[PDB]
Amino acid sequence: ISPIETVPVKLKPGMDGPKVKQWPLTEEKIKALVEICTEMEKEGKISKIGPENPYNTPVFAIKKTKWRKLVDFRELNKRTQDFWEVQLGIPHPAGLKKKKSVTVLDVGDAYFSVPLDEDFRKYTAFTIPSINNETPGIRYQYNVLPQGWKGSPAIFQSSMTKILEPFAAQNPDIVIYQYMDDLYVGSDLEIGQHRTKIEELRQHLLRWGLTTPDKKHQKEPPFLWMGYELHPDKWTVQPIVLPEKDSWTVNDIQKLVGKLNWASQIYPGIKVRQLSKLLRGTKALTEVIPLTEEAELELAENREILKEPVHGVYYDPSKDLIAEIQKQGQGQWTYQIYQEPFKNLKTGKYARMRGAHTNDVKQLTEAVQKITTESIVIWGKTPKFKLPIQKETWETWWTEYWQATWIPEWEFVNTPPLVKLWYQLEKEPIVGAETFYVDGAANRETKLGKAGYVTNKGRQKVVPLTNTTNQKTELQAIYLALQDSGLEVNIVTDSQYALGIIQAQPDKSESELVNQIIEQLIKKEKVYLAWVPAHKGIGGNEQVDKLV
Amino acid sequence: IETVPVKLKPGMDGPKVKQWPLTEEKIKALVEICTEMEKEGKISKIGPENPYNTPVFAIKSTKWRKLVDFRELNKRTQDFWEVQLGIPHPAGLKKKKSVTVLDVGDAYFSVPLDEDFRKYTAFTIPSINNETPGIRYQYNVLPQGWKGSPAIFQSSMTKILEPFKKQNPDIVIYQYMDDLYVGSDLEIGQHRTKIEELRQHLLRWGLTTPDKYELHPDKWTVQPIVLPEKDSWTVNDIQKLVGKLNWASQIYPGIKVRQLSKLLRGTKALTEVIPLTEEAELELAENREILKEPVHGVYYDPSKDLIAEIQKQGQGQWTYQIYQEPFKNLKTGKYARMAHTNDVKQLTEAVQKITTESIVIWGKTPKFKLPIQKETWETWWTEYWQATWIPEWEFVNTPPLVKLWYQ
Ligand SMILES: CCC(=O)N(C)CCOc1ccccc1Oc1cc(Cl)cn2cc(C#N)cc12
Repeated sequence: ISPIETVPVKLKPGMDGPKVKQWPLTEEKIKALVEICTEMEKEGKISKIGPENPYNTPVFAIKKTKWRKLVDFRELNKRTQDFWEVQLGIPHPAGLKKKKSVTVLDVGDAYFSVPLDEDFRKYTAFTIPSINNETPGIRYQYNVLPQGWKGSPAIFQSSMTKILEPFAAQNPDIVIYQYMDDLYVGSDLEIGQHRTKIEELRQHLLRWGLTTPDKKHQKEPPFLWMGYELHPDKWTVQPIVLPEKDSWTVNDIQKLVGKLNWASQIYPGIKVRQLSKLLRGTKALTEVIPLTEEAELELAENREILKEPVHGVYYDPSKDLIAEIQKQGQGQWTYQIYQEPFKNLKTGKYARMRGAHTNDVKQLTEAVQKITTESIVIWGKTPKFKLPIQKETWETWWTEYWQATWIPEWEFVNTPPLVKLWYQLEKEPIVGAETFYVDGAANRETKLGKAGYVTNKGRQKVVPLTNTTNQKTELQAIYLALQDSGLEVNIVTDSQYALGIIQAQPDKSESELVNQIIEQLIKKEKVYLAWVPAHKGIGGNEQVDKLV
Repeated sequence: IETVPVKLKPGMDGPKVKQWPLTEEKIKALVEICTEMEKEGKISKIGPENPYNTPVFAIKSTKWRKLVDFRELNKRTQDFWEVQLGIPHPAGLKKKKSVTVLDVGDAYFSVPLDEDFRKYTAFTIPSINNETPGIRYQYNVLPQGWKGSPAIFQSSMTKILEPFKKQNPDIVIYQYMDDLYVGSDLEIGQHRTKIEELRQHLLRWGLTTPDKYELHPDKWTVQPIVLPEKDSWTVNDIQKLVGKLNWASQIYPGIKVRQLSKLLRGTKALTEVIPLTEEAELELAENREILKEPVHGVYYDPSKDLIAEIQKQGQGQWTYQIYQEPFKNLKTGKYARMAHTNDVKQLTEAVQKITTESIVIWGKTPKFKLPIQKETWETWWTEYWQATWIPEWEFVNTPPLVKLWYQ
C-alpha cells in the first residue's frame, strides 16, 4: 500500500452501491479463495468486516500452479462516477528523440499498491461463501484500487504522476514516460551515471510502495512495444505475417486490411484500395468472398513490398521537417515524412473514398490537410511540402474554386505523374461555334429513356436509352453533343445536376459515362456549357425538351 | 465576497468536448499563461475525478492571449444567463452613426466563482505526441468566454456605469460577453473623446480597458439585387438574365419574364446579338423596380436561431446573407479585404464582421454555414481570430449553382 493521498470518489447521482448475490461454486475454489484473502488481508489490501454493510459483489476463481481470484465489478462500475479519461492514443515512434540509453521499468501489483478513498470502500464489499450455505460468509472489502474497477486506471496514473514529482525535480535531465503499468526512462548520461540514477528511481518508488525489477530482470533493446520494434537508432513495425488461403472470409479480409494499414506507416507504397472495395456491403462475418482479379494483383504487390524489412529514424528538432507526396493512381496517394534524404521518419497513405466525382487537385489538397494534422499531433509543427504540382496549376484551381483552401510553404518536384488541370470550360460563349440545345429524360417505372439535341444550324438527333434515369439521360445528352460537334461547341442544358458535375471539373469518376465525357472534354479545344431553367420556353431549349 | 449559486439546466451534465492538438509554440504559450494564472488564484490544478473538459486555444499584438471555447458550457447553462439573469438588448443601438467596442473582460477576474460549479470549467493543455496526460485546471473566478460571467457581474457593471450614463443620457451602452458596445451620434472627433471619457471613468473605478472597432451601423440593411446593365444584349445575356430573374421569383414573387422569354423563340445561336422588343423592355424596367424595394413578411423572430450563409466571389470579395427562414433575409452584405491576404484569413475576418453586426442588431450570434473543408478550418481558424466570443458553425459541402446570383 502507500501513504499517497486518496482521490475522493462518488457514486453516479441518485444511485446506491451494488447488492448482487454470490452464487456458490466448488469447495475446491472456496478453499483456494480463503488462501488468497488471508494473504491479502495480512498485506492490508482487504480488511474483513461484514456486520451492517448491505452491499455485495460476486467473486469467482480460475487457474493459470496457483489459483487466481476474480471479482466481476461490472455492476459497481455501472454506478461509479465518470473519471477523466486515461490516455486515448499512444505516442508514435517517429516523434521520439534518440536518447543515449533507455530503461523499461514495470511496476508490479500497481493497483493494489495505491489506497482507495475511505468513504467509498464500503461499496467494494464481497463474500466468500460457506459450505452448503449452512454457515455465515466471510465478509470483506477493499482498501486499495480493485482490479477492473472503473476508477483504478485513472487514479493509478495520477498517483504515479504525483509520486514522480519529487524525483523529476532533482533529476531535470532524465525523461520519464508513463504508460499503464510501465515507466520508460531515458537520458544522455554516460552509462555509469544512468544505471545509478535508475537505482535511485527504484529506491524512490520503493519508499512509496511500488516494486520494480532489478537489472537482473530489466528488459534490453530491441523493444517489442505495442506492435513496434524500438531499436537504439531506428524503429520499425514488428514483423507482419500475411496469410495464404484459397477461401477468404469477410472476417479475414478485415484482419488483413488491418495488418496492411499497420505496415503503411513505414513500408512505402502499400495499397488497400481494391482489397477494401470487397467489404463494401458486408455484414456476414463468415460470408466467403471471391478475390477479384484486381484485388489479387494488389495483394501480390503488397507481398513484394514486405519482402525486405525497412526502418524509420527518430526525430531531431535541429533539422527541418519535410513531406513529399506522390499519386499512386485510382484515387490513391502515398507520402513520406523525413528530415534526411535516405531515411524517413514515417510513411502513409490517403484515399478519397468519399464523393463519387472528384479531381486530382482537390484530392492533393485533402492529402496535405491529412499530413498537416498528423504532423502537429506527432511533432508539434507543420512540415515544408514537396508537391508534384506547378504553382500555376494550383493558383488557377484555388482562385476559381468555390471553397476557401490554404496550402503552406510548398516547392514543386518534377517527378511524374504530375498533377494537372486536364481541361477548362470557357467563361464566355464561343463565336463561330455551333450551339447545341441538349435535353434528356427517362420514365421512372419503365426505366426506358431518350437523349437528344437540336442545333442552330438545324441539326437534330434523338437516341433511345434503356435502363436509365433522368440524371443519366441528362448527361447522355451532353455526351451526344460532344460526340457530334466540332472542336469548339456551345452546349445549353436545363439540368443543374449535369451542370453541377461538369462545372466541378472532375478528372475521374465511379461512372463510365462521366469518364467518356471527360475524354471528349480533353479532345475538344473550347467548350462553353450554359444553363437555363426548364419548362420556361426560353427558346432553343423549349424545342429540345419536346423532342425528348 | 459571496458567490452567486449557478445551477445547470435540469438533467444536463457538464461539458465533455475534446481538446484539439496544438503547435508546440501555442502549447508553451498556454503553459506560460496558466502558470501565472495559477499563481494569482484565478485557476487551480485538478484530479482524475473531474471528468469534464472544454477546449483551449492561443491567439494574439506581440503577446499571446488565451481563449477558452465555452460554446458547449454556454448551451448547458442557458437557463442561467438568459432567463434568470438575462441582460436585455436595446433595439436603439443599431441606429447610432458610430459604435465603439471596448473590451471589459478583465473585470470578471476579481469575482469568485460558485464553488459547486468550478468543476464544470475544467480544461487541458495538451501534450505533443500524447507523451503526457495533459495539464488540467479549473477556474476559481468567473471566466472570460462564459456567458454567466457578465450575467453575474451585470449588477456591478450597472453601478459603475450609472454616473457616466447620467452625464450622457444619449450614449447607448450594451454588454455582450466581455465587451461594451457604445453608440453615440456625435461627430467622430467628439465620439472618440467621449469614448476616452468612459475609458477613464471605468479606470478610476478599477476596470482596466486595453487601448493605446469603430462601426457605423447606418448602412446596415438588406442590400438590393442587381440586374446587369448593358448597352447591347445577346442570346446568352438574355438567358443569364431570364435565369437570375427566375431565381429572384422565389424571394420577390411579383417579377415577370414572359415577354423576355419570347425574345428568343427560335433556336438561335448563343452569340446572337438580339435587340429588345417594346413588350420586352416593359419588364426589364418593371422588374428592376419591384426589386429595388424590400420584401414583405420579413420579421425577426427571437425564439428562433439566426443562420448565416457566406459565398466566395473572387478577388478578395465575399457575400453573405443572414436569415431564419429560407428566402426571408434579415440582412445581406459584402465583405471585401484590402497581397498578404489569403482565403482563410478573409473567411475568418468575414465571420468576425458578420458576428459583430449580428450582436449590434439582435444581441445574439448566428450559426454559420462555412464554405471550407472541416479539418482545414479546425486547423487554422485560431490564426486570425481576434474576438473573444466564438459563434457556432458547420461546413457546407455542396457549392452554389450560380455564384453571381447574390453578387
Ligand atoms: C534512442 C532511443 C531508444 O532506445 N528508444 C526506444 C527511443 C527513445 O525513447 C525514449 C526517450 C525517453 C524515455 C524513454 C524512451 O523510450 C520509450 C519511449 C516511449 Cl514513448 C515508449 N517506450 C516504450 C518502450 C518499451 N518497451 C520504450 C519506450
